[PDB]
Parts: sequence; C-alpha cells; structure tokens
Amino acid sequence: TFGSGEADCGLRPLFEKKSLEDKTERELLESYI
Amino acid sequence: IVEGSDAEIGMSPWQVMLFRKSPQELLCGASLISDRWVLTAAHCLLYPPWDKNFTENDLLVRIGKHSRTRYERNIEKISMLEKIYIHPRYNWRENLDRDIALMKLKKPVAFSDYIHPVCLPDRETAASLLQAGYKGRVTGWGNLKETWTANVGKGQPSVLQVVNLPIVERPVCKDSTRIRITDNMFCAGYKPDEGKRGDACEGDSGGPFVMKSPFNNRWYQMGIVSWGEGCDRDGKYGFYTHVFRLKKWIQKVIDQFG
DNA sequence: CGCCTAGGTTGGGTAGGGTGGTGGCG
Ligand SMILES: *[C@@H]1O[C@H](CO)[C@@H](O[C@@H]2O[C@H](CO)[C@@H](O[C@@H]3O[C@H](CO[C@H]4O[C@H](CO)[C@@H](O)[C@H](O)[C@@H]4O[C@@H]4O[C@H](CO)[C@@H](O[C@@H]5O[C@H](CO[C@]6(C(=O)O)C[C@H](O)[C@@H](NC(C)=O)[C@H]([C@H](O)[C@H](O)CO)O6)[C@H](O)[C@H](O)[C@H]5O)[C@H](O)[C@H]4NC(C)=O)[C@@H](O)[C@H](O)[C@@H]3O)[C@H](O)[C@H]2NC(C)=O)[C@H](O)[C@H]1NC(C)=O
Ligand SMILES: *C[C@@](*)(O)[C@H](CCCNC(N)=[NH2+])NC(=O)[C@@H]1CCCN1C(=O)[C@H](N)Cc1ccccc1
Ligand code: NA
Ligand code: NA
Repeated sequence: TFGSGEADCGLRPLFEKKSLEDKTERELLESYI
Repeated sequence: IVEGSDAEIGMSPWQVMLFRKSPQELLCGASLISDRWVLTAAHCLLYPPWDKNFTENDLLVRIGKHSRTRYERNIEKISMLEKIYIHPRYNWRENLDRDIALMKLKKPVAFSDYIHPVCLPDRETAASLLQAGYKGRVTGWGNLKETWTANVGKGQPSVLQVVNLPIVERPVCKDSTRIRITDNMFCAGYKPDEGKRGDACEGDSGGPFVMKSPFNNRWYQMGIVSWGEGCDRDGKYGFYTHVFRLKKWIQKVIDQFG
C-alpha cells in the first residue's frame, strides 16, 4: 500500500505552502516555452 | 553534482540519502515517494560486476538532510528497510536498462518542513513536460569532479548540491555514446556551445530528476540519476531512468498489498 | 561579560543554527 502523502505530494512546506519561490524554479518554468 | 550550487534548506524535501551501516559511508541518492516507499537506482544496491549486492540489513535510509556528513539533530530522520524490490528486468550485464528499485521502510516516517514526498508523474504531465529543451532539476551529495583522476578542487560537497538541466533530443543522446540507449532512459544536460554546464556524477545515482508542473505547482520526478561517462564533459550527457515508462511496475509493487 | 571555537549517531556556521544543551578564555 502507498501509505500517506499522495494528496499533498510535490508541495514543499517551505515554499509552495508559503507562496515562496526558490531561487531558480523560475528558470525551469521559463524553459517550458 | 558537477557545476551545481548549494541547495536551499527544504528545497528538495524528498531527497534521501542511501547510507551504509558498516563501514559508515554514503552510497547513493534516493527519493521519498510516500511515508514508506523510497525510490532509487538498482545499481546502488546491486551491481555484480563490482561485487555489489546489498541486502536490507546492510543499509539504512536518511531523510531530511542537507549536510553531507553531519548528523542533523532534531531534523533528519533515519529509517531502516523492510524490503528491497529491484526491477526484475534490470539489466546490469549490459547498459543498466531499468535502473530502478523500490525500498519499503520498516515503519512509516512522519513528514515535516524538511521531509516531504515528491509526486510520481501521470501520462499528461509526462506528455507535456518530457520535451527537449525543457529543464528539470537534479540534486545530490555526489562528486564535484571526476575523482578517479588527479583534478583540482574538492571531491564532495559539504552540503546537498543542486543543478537545473535541460532534456536532450533522443537522437543527440544516442550519438553521444557507444553505450546502448533504451526507451527506459533519457539524457539531460547542456550542449557544448550552449553556454552553461552541469551534470550529475558518481554518488548522485538514485537521486531524483524533478520538474515543476506549471499546471498545478507540484513537483514531479521524471527521472532517476542512472549513469554517464565522465562528469560534465563536452558532448556527453547524463542519463536517467525514465520513471514514467516504469510507472506500471512501480505501481504494481506499491499497490500490491494493503 | 563578550568572545572562541566544540562533542555527540555531528561542524563550527555559533553556544544558534533549518535543532538541545551544552564549555573555556580574558
Ligand atoms: C545477492 O545476494 C543474495 C543474498 O543476500 C543472493 O541470494 C541468494 O542466491 C542464491 C543463489 O542464487 C540462492 O541459492 C538458492 O538457495 C535455495 C534455497 O532457498 C532458500 O535459501 C535460504 C536457506 O536455504 C533461505 O533463507 C531463502 O529464503 C530461500 O528460501 C526461499 O527464498 C525464495 C526467494 O526469495 C522465497 O520465494 C518467494 O516467496 C514469496 C512468498 O512465499 C511463501 C508464501 O507462500 O507466502 C513464503 C512462506 O513463508 C512459505 N511458507 C512456508 C510454510 O514455508 C511459502 C512456501 O515456502 C512455498 O512457497 C509454498 O509451498 O512461500 C513470493 O512468492 C516471492 O515471489 C518468492 O520470490 C521464499 O520466501 C523462500 N522459501 C522458503 C521455503 O524458504 C535453493 O533451493 C536454490 O537451489 C539456490 O541454490 C540463495 O537462496 C539466496 N540467498 C538468500 C539469503 O537469499 C543473490 O543470489 C545475490 N544476487 C545476485 C543477482 O547476485
Ligand atoms: C551509481 C551512480 O552514482 C553513477 C552515476 C553516474 C552519473 N554520471 C553522470 N555523468 N551523470 N552510476 C555509475 O557510475 C554507473 C554504474 C556502473 C558504471 N556507471 C557508469 O555510469 C559508467 N561510467 C558508464 C557505464 C558503464 C556500464 C553500464 C552503464 C554505464
Ligand atoms: Na556534457
Ligand atoms: Na551543536
């Protein structure tokens, strides 16, 4: 069994949960265009 | 990680350190996909050609870390393994096809600001993000250079390293090496005349190659650091286990029991 | 006091830190 986490997976407590961007994620986003 | 930079705290809370009990040494990277399942590369656990064949007791998992060597008190969680499941068609005799493995923890771990699982990709996310030029992020405590030969600089970082790299066209991957590429792999990295550099290296294996979804702000693991020839060489690209193409196997194992 | 660099399943970044509870000096 998977266990807990799937619902909230991929959401970083110190970033996404706090509407905060790490210093480089923007770079990834920009590459998607 | 070669040509990366120190990771920010809690930047990659799914990062996991595969650690050897005796002697005490860091073996590989890995990623937390739930409270009890960890994903890594098979070759970290089993690679006969090198007399490598660890069983559950030989190892333990360290989650929520940042410093390579220190024991981060009241922060990192150290778990033991109940079972190791290596992809049954993992081809170690040749090109490391299906370089993937799951490890079940003895007891579920509690999440925190530093310990959080990453998402596995679905078909749509895989379809829209696995595109040449699109960048993912690789993290690890591996080497900063080719340590097997005299080279200037430190060998290992004090802290978890990180680097953003672009997925590369499959025909380019294939033409960059004599080793046989399979659909279950993909390469990433900058081209020679493309400005930036970067790559993973020995010790980063099992580490996640993640991408952030613009459609839901969730981080997804698209790959697993698998192999390369040298580190950060011009005309060479790091190879990664294609997690989505092995998603079926992953889900059979994880969902197999209550 | 205000500094200094420190064990531990662990460095020294400072005596808090993304975490306890801790010295010895001039
Ligand atoms: C890396 O290093 C590892 C070691 O770390 C090494 O592994 C060794 O490989 C060698 C050579 O390849 C191998 O040699 C063989 O030994 C065989 C003897 O078998 C047993 O050997 C030792 C002791 O003698 C045991 O400790 C082992 O457990 C082994 O016993 C079986 O192991 C198999 C394989 O994992 C198991 O099969 C799984 O079964 C699962 C479900 O099981 C059940 C079930 O119904 O639920 C489990 C139940 O408990 C059981 N019930 C009862 C009452 O017994 C039943 C029942 O046994 C029958 O199945 C029903 O009638 O089964 C599930 O189905 C899963 O799919 C199966 O894989 C199984 O648990 C064990 N069975 C038993 C009875 O114990 C020789 O016969 C053989 O000829 C060969 O020489 C070593 O055994 C092995 N050593 C170890 C420690 O693993 C790797 O080789 C190396 N890898 C590489 C790539 O280099
Ligand atoms: C186990 C991992 O730490 C490591 C990751 C290397 C990634 N390198 C780059 N540039 N991104 N993997 C390896 O070292 C693997 C395991 C065994 C050999 N190996 C290699 O990468 C060899 N250098 C090349 C290779 C040999 C045999 C089969 C596949 C690849
Ligand atoms: Na390169
Ligand atoms: Na301390």
